[PDB]
Amino acid sequence: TGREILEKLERREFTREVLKEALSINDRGFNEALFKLADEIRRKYVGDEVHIRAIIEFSNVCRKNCLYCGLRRDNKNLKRYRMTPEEIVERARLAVQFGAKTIVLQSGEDPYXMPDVISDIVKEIKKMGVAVTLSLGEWPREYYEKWKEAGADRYLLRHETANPVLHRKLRPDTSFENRLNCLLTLKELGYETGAGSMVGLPGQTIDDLVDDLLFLKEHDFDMVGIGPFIPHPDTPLANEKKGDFTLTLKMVALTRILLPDSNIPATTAMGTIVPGGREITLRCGANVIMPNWTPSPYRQLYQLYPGKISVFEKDTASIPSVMKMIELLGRKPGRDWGGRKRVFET
Ligand SMILES: C[C@H](CCC(=O)NCCC[N+](C)(C)CCCS(=O)(=O)[O-])[C@H]1CC[C@H]2[C@@H]3[C@H](O)C[C@@H]4C[C@H](O)CC[C@]4(C)[C@H]3C[C@H](O)[C@]12C
Ligand SMILES: C[C@H](CCC(=O)NCCC[N+](C)(C)CCCS(=O)(=O)[O-])[C@H]1CC[C@H]2[C@@H]3[C@H](O)C[C@@H]4C[C@H](O)CC[C@]4(C)[C@H]3C[C@H](O)[C@]12C
Ligand SMILES: Nc1ncnc2c1ncn2[C@@H]1O[C@H](C[Se]C[C@H](N)C(=O)O)[C@@H](O)[C@H]1O
Ligand code: MET
Ligand code: SF4
Ligand SMILES: [Cl-]
Ligand SMILES: [Cl-]
Repeated sequence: TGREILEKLERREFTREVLKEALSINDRGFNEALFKLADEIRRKYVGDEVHIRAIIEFSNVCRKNCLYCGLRRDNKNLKRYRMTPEEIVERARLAVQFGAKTIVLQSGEDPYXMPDVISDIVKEIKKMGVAVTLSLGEWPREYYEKWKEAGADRYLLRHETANPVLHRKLRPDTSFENRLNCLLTLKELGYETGAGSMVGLPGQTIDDLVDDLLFLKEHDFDMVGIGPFIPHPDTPLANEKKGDFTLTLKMVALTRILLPDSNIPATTAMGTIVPGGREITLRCGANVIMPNWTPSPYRQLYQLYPGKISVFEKDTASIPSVMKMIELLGRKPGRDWGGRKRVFET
């Protein structure tokens, strides 16, 4: 019954059958209790601080062709852009002036920058006394090594799906094995490492979602980014169903229960499929928010999926808006870089 699943989650009996049953029960009472449990674990382990990561999406050029993504190379109905190094550095400086304590640099897999222009940008931003997170895709070990020597602190590389068959179908340039090898290299090089997955991919099953949770737990990732699949009209998956908000929220809540000391964002995709979805997610296990800091006129050209919020407002609105959010939630802004603070247990 739901009570018995909750009890097993509370005593840390994280078996495959317990996770499947949590994801399969659709009862409102059960779901609300699950969300309350995750919220309480979050508060006890990571407290009330919500860490702000300012994201600059500096290029929408990509060499890969992932079937879900609006930036895929085969999409000709997109104006491509690249920010200059100076633009990136100065836009980072503006975010630090606005109180950001981590800068995230994200792009398509755009060969132009790689590896040396990224290194040069990283060194300049590190002088500002903030954490730097990279989210640039799959590259050789040597590139990751260079970026770590340049001063990068963290790397986000969602595993997308832990089903190797599904992974290869959706990401035909590469494989799950390659994705995992990148994540293991990043861990070995001393990055704080983020993984995570989409929920509601075409062909993805409940057992696949269980395998995503067990994967995350196995590798003890420092950050876990989860959101729904949202179909993009200029992709092969244009006519597929969007991922379910509630199911995706349950994946966030279980991630917190499994990895109680991790850093878990309330992703912009969650706020795209449901109005107020980030705020809900911050009350169901999440403790990080990533306001968009990409400048106009580029911001509106980086749409992995459609409907992305934060496009019509001034490009400096997002940091103040998340600071208001944090206050109205009865939470506090992060006081330091918000690195992982491990609580060793049994
Ligand atoms: C805000 C709404 C509706 C509350 C409501 O409107 N309930 C009636 C009035 C109650 N009051 C005490 C204000 C007055 C009672 C006297 S009265 O005379 O009105 O009957 C309630 C109903 C269900 C609640 C969520 C669930 O828990 C799951 C989850 C637990 C986490 O931990 C925090 C996040 C989350 C999503 C919760 C948020 C919020 O909390 C919800 C939406
Ligand atoms: C950038 C400009 C010009 C001056 C400047 O270049 N200022 C650098 C500050 C650098 N820090 C953020 C590291 C200071 C931390 C001080 S603190 O005492 O908060 O630790 C300054 C002048 C007024 C400042 C805003 C207001 O204040 C209100 C508000 C406070 C929140 O809090 C952060 C967000 C917000 C919107 C502020 C953003 C930014 O900052 C503004 C625009
Ligand atoms: N089509 C679509 N739907 C949702 N999520 C997508 C899609 N394409 C790519 N992605 C995901 O974005 C991450 C990068 Se971080 C995303 C932000 N946190 C956000 O929510 O906007 C990719 O790794 C992929 O999972
Ligand atoms: C824009 S998608 C996120 C960054 C990188 N292209 C990746 O797929 O991991
Ligand atoms: S998900 Fe990342 S690698 Fe794949 S097409 Fe989009 S931008 Fe390129
Ligand atoms: Cl980060
Ligand atoms: Cl993320």
